[PDB]
Amino acid sequence: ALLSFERKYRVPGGTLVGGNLFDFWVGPFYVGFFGVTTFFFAALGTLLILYGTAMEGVWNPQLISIEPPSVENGLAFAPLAEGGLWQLITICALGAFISWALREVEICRKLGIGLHIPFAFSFAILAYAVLVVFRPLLMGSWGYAFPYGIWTHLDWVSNTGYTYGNFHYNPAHMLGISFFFTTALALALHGALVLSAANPEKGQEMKTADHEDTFFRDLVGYSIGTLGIHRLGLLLALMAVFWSAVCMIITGTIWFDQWSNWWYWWVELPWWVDIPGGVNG
Amino acid sequence: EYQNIFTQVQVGGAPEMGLVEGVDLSNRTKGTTNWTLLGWFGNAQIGPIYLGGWGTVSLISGVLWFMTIGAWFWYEAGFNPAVFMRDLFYLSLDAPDAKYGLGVPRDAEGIMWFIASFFMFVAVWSWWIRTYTRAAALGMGKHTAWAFLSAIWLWMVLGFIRPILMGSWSEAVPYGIFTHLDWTNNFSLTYGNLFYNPFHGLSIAFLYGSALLFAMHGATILAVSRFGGDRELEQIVDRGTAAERAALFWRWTMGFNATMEGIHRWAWWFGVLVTLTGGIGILLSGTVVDNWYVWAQVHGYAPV
Amino acid sequence: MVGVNFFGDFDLASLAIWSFWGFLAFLIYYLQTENMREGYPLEMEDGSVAPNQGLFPVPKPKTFKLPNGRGEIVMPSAENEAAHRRNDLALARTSVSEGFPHAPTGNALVDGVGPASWVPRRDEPELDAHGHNKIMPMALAKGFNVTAGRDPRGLPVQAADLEVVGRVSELWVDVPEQMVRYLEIDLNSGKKRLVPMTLAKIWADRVRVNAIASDSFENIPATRSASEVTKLEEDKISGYVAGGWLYDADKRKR
Amino acid sequence: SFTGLSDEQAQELHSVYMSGLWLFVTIAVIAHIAVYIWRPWL
Amino acid sequence: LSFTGLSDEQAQELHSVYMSGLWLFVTIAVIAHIAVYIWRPWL
Amino acid sequence: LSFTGLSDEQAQELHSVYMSGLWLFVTIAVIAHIAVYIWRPWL
Amino acid sequence: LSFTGLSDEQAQELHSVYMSGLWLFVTIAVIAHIAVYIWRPWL
Amino acid sequence: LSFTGLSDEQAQELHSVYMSGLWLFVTIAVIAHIAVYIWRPWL
Amino acid sequence: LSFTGLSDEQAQELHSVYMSGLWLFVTIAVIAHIAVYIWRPWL
Amino acid sequence: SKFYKIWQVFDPRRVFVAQGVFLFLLAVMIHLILLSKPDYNWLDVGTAKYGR
Amino acid sequence: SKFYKIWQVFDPRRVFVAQGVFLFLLAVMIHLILLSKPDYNWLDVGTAKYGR
Amino acid sequence: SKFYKIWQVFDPRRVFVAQGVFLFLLAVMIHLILLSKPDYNWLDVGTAKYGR
Amino acid sequence: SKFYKIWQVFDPRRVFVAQGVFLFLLAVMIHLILLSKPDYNWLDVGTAKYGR
Amino acid sequence: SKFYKIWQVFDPRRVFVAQGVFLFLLAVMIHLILLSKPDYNWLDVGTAKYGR
Amino acid sequence: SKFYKIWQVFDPRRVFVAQGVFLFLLAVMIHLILLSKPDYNWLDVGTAKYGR
Ligand code: BCL
Ligand SMILES: COC(C)(C)C/C=C/C(C)=C/C=C/C(C)=C/C=C/C(C)=C/C=C/C=C(C)/C=C/C=C(\C)CC/C=C(\C)CCC=C(C)C
Ligand SMILES: COC(C)(C)C/C=C/C(C)=C/C=C/C(C)=C/C=C/C(C)=C/C=C\C=C(C)\C=C\C=C(/C)CC/C=C(\C)CCC=C(C)C
Ligand SMILES: COC(C)(C)C/C=C/C(C)=C/C=C/C(C)=C/C=C\C(C)=C\C=C\C=C(C)\C=C\C=C(/C)CC/C=C(\C)CCC=C(C)C
Ligand SMILES: COC(C)(C)C\C=C/C(C)=C/C=C/C(C)=C/C=C/C(C)=C/C=C\C=C(C)\C=C/C=C(\C)CC/C=C(\C)CCC=C(C)C
Ligand SMILES: [Fe+2]
Repeated sequence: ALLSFERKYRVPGGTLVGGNLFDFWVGPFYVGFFGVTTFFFAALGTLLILYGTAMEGVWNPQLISIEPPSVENGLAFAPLAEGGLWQLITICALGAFISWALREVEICRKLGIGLHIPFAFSFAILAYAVLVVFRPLLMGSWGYAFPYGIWTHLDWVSNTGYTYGNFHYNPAHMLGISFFFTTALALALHGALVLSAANPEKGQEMKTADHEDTFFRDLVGYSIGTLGIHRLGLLLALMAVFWSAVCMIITGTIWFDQWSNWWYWWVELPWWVDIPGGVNG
Repeated sequence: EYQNIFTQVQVGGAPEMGLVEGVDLSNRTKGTTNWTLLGWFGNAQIGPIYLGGWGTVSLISGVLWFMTIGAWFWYEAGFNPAVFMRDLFYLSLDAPDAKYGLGVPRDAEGIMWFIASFFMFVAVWSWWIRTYTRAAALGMGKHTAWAFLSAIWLWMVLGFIRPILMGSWSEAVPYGIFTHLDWTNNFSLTYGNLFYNPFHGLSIAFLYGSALLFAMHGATILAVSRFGGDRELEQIVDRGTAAERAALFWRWTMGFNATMEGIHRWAWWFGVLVTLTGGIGILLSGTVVDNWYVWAQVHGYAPV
Repeated sequence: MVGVNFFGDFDLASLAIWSFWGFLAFLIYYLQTENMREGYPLEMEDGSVAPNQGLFPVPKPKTFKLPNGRGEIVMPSAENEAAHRRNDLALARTSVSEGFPHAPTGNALVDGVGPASWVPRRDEPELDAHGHNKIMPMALAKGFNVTAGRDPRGLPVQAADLEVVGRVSELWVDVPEQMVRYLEIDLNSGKKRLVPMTLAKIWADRVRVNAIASDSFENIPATRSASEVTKLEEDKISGYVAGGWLYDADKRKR
Repeated sequence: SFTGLSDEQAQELHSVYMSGLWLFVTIAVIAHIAVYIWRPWL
Repeated sequence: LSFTGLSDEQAQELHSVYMSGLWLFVTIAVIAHIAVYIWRPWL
Repeated sequence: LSFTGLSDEQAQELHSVYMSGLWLFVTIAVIAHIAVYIWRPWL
Repeated sequence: LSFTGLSDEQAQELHSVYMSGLWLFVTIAVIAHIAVYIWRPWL
Repeated sequence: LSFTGLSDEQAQELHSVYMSGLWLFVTIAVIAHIAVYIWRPWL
Repeated sequence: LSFTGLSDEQAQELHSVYMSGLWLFVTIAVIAHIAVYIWRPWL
Repeated sequence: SKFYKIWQVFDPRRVFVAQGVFLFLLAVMIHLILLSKPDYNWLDVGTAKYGR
Repeated sequence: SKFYKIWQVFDPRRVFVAQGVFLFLLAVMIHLILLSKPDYNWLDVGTAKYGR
Repeated sequence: SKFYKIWQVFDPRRVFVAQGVFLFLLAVMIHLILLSKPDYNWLDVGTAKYGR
Repeated sequence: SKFYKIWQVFDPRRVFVAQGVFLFLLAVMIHLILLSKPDYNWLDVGTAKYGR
Repeated sequence: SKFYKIWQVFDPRRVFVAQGVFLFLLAVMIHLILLSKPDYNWLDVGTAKYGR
Repeated sequence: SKFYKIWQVFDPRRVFVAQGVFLFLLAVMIHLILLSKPDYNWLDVGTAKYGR
């Protein structure tokens, strides 16, 4: 089970809750208090989804959908056949995600490395929460949360968006899209560069970071560096998720009209409003 | 307790001008500026840059593309700078009319679009060759070029290939900020719902995975930067405890792990697959499938 | 080719998605195999080769040609696993059964186990493309000065115990990347010791090192040379310092 | 203190500052009451 | 002083040239405002 | 004194020729403005 | 002084050639403008 | 004298062959333009 | 003289072969064009 | 007065640059204000006055 | 009073810069919110007063 | 009488490049203002004058 | 007549690649342009000619 | 005059590149402005002259 | 004349590749403009000439 170098690192310590208790491994996996808790929550949520689609009568995993309660039910707990199962699954998902992050914390402080990874995961956890907890609360009902189905939560996406015309015109949406695109670009380029240096042309010696900096300088005139590219991609992904959470928290709580009409304040600015010509004149 | 997000102390001396490994030192500039605002995050040295035939061609063609679009914008605004700055995001050099089919358009907007797209073609392919040659000169692999080729594949599918198969340049993308968003929306609407395209879903899977993976990887390196993790090329051949602790964090967390060389293959592939799958999906829309929701219904992931 | 099914409902889009499933299976195989050039073959807690070695086979060896005459590195290779192998570890089994922790027997910081672990890298410095040493003291880096930010040089070093152990003296800088890697400390005991910058936070009046206490600053591994630091020494130093976040927590205050 | 050399130069600097401010504010009040008579708001 | 290092002579020369330029600029501006007031008064 | 480093004489020569160019430019511009005002007045 | 380290003689012959080319370009443009005004005036 | 390092003799012969090529290109262009004007005039 | 590292005789050889290939290409293209013109003229 | 020391504190380069940019943008703003109004617009005013 | 010690702690240059920026923005906003007032717009007022 | 001294404060190259850019873009903006108005558009005015 | 010196300024291994790529793309563009025209589409015109 | 020292302040090759680029883009601007107007469009005007 | 000194300030490789791309793009653009106009489209003109 152990890698050639894993033994010296398997020591006691790095636990937030429990000590000697739950400080062991199941194969490669480290299981602590929060490993136990996240296993419990994940298994319970999986079994709840399976029982829900059994009740519905659907076993094609591409048609399984556990839908939330209705908008009329409000914030109340609904019949388990009418949305209570979605609610329990959401509770279990939150618990499992949080326990996964805290397990990562334990593992990090056992290995002696920084806590950047659970911090980065917390952003995705918080976006999921914005979607299923907070935005429903400000809107007054859990019926505005997305369903647990492979192709039905896409219907939720589409309808939630087209409730505001084209959702492309949300500005935080724009920022999130730009950051996602740039994150993918930067990841492709980083992989390409590291591999081009480490696996060079046939018959040539291995390269260094000098060659990488030189390639990107000759190409575009700037190299951010080995540490800079990592800081940059991390922050890019985090800002993408942050601006997505922003685009959604304001969508039906502070904005209610089509998002394309927001931009018409720059068109209605009193000094170029009635000039004739262009699209808006 | 120092997370290494920002640099505390900047140091610097003479500029790193580069390495001679096959490069023509005459085409490389001699000017460099250091900017400290970038030093708090990355490197501060701005420059130098290589100026050759392919970069010259690409610069010329891309400047002409930009300028053609801007000239149409100025015409559409009536030469009024105020209407230009007012309607900047609403102005557009739009793809030809359908009446022209695939022939050379017989309109001003359409021929302007045609010539701007010609310049775009030349610039993008010249830049691809630039990447290839800038790697070949330093004796580096061509992974950057093969990654750029996927984005070029999608861009081509959008502008050149699919308009041809579908039989009209009106299917291509216009040159405007809001108009190309409208183009995406109308594309999804014309062909059922593009969500129910499987290759669209795959492109999205890999886009999301790119951010998942870089968050994981950058957080990992910053977590093991205290052990020298950012120096990856030396960890690949002379493994240190940084690589081992990263691998072990991820093994203990989710059972499997990568190497310091091997996670960059994941990175490269998640990058290129976005645009590969997206290009295939855009090709299949209109040419093989007219509606994606009905296709999903027939193929078992949409209810009937 | 709309509504043109080769058989049944199978058209070019279904062909494409199934072809992609196949290509993706092959690609997962390739990536997981290429992720096996370190760490294998798998071991027991006794050090022996395990009955289970995985479901993907370890791939064929590739060769890395190194610059500066450093040679050729083959991955995977028994030579690479033997060179990077720690021997005579100071750990005791917590249990006879597998999957349980191994406890240090002495001072895990000095004995280099756990988060204080170090890998036996080559006792040779990391070089740049020209063949010079990558990390230098800034005195030996011709042209290098502090272009921005606070200069730590001369600042007192506060430890986890909130006690002071010395003053910063010199800065060890990555020359090709133009960044600080280690700051050297003049210990009040008359010794010089390196500490990574990533584990040191510059305040206006002090440099705070919360990883290790005042007791541990003395037993930090030293460099055989005062002008160069080897990969091995770097790994030992950084491991020692990091291990304090666990093994110096009872002393840590505030 | 924080400047390290203002212990007495601060007198000169505050003096010139006061003169400039006095000019500014006399001009401003002239304008204000001129506006008041031209168009009063209260 | 320690902020830019000049001296009273240097600063007086610079203020002389600066105020010459400023007086010229403002004279041009007042001439223009007078012409405009004649063309289209705004009191 | 001189943050740039130029001499007083070099600066005087620079400014002499600078004024030569500026006055040629303003001359052409004045002739053009007179021509236009005759062709299509604006005030 | 000479920010590009170029003499007065070199700069002078440089300007000579530059102005010769300038006047050639300009006179061709002038002939073109004469023709253009002749077949379709604009003022 | 030379930023590029070329000699006046080298530059002379280079400009000679360059102008040969340019005059060839221009002659072909002029012939083609005459042909097209006879074919379909535009001015 | 030379920036690529070639003699004058090397360049004469290279250009001779290049020009033979070029003239072959152009002869083929010319015959093709004559054919197309006879078949469907565009002029 | 004693105002000349403002140069003993400010860098003539930066302050001159900022002053120029500020003056230019201020004049642009004022001209554009005047043009925004059907009156005080000298172009349309001339169009009306000369009958063009 | 004894306010002459404000500069011992504060940097003169930064204080002057922020003061200038803030004063200009303030006067701009005052003039602008007057321009929005129909009765106080000196331009429209000069328009009404005279014939134009 | 003392403006020659400014060349000791500012670099001639930066000043000249900035001046060139500023003048070209200013002239362009003014020409476009004129061309955007039916009157002051010399091309339409000429098309009218000669009745073509 | 001294055009052989073009090979003293550029090296042929890159020039020939560029030239072949350029020529192929040019031929492709011209063939496509002609196919876009029913009159110079040789397939459709052969069809119409031979009665099929 | 003494304009020739403009070659002593800044460099010839940069200004020549900028001059080519600027003159080309400006000439294209003017040609396109003339084409935008049905009058001064020499192509359509020639079309109208010879009856085509 | 002395125009031959333009090679003492320009590298022939740079100017040649730039000039080539410039001329190719300009030619393609003019040809495309002509094809955009039903008149001056030599293909359609030949089509109508021979009655096809
Ligand atoms: C109403 C909107 C429709 C929709 C319609 C479309 C359409 C239509 C398309 C997609 C496409 C994509 N959509 Mg969408 N999309 C929808 C819903 C979504 C949702 C969501 C959560 O709702 C998500 C996450 C996505 C996600 C995505 C991406 C995964 C994918 C494009 C990847 C990419 O990088 O393209 C961006 C990358 C490029 C275009 C490559 C660019 C490369 C070139 C060479 C750039 C050269 C630069 C140039 C010369 C200028 C340089 C400037 C200077 C150098 C600075 N869409 C809905 C259903 N979407 C695209 C796709 O892949 O199709 C499957 C696509 O065409
Ligand atoms: C939007 O609102 C509108 C535009 C309608 C109204 C607004 C109008 C505004 C804001 C107008 C503003 C106008 C201004 C500020 C104009 C300023 C003009 C100036 C300063 C012009 C200067 C011109 C200078 C010239 C032409 C100089 C030429 C110089 C030479 C040819 C040589 C110079 C250099 C030499 C000789 C170097 C010699 C070297 C040595 C070493 C001696
Ligand atoms: C102030 O203004 C000035 C003039 C100074 C400058 C301003 C310029 C401005 C405002 C420019 C604005 C540009 C904008 C807004 C551009 C936006 C572009 C966008 C959003 C494009 C999006 C997608 C484009 C795609 C996918 C294009 C693909 C093109 C191709 C694949 C080209 C293929 C070739 C074609 C179609 C035919 C030509 C081929 C041949 C062989 C002739
Ligand atoms: C937007 O509004 C529109 C555009 C519609 C209207 C307004 C347009 C405006 C305001 C346009 C203004 C254009 C201006 C002011 C242009 C004025 C003059 C220019 C820039 C003329 C430059 C000509 C330069 C040329 C042709 C240079 C030729 C050079 C040579 C033949 C020789 C090159 C150098 C050599 C041979 C080296 C010399 C010797 C040694 C040893 C180095
Ligand atoms: C509807 O109403 C709502 C609820 C929205 C709010 C209602 C009521 C509120 C928010 C009331 C708030 C009242 C407050 C905040 C009162 C006090 C305000 C103060 C203290 C304002 C801030 C600054 C005042 C200053 C700086 C005034 C004078 C200070 C000085 C002259 C000290 C400068 C120091 C020097 C020169 C030190 C020199 C000496 C040495 C030894 C260096
Ligand atoms: Fe990396």
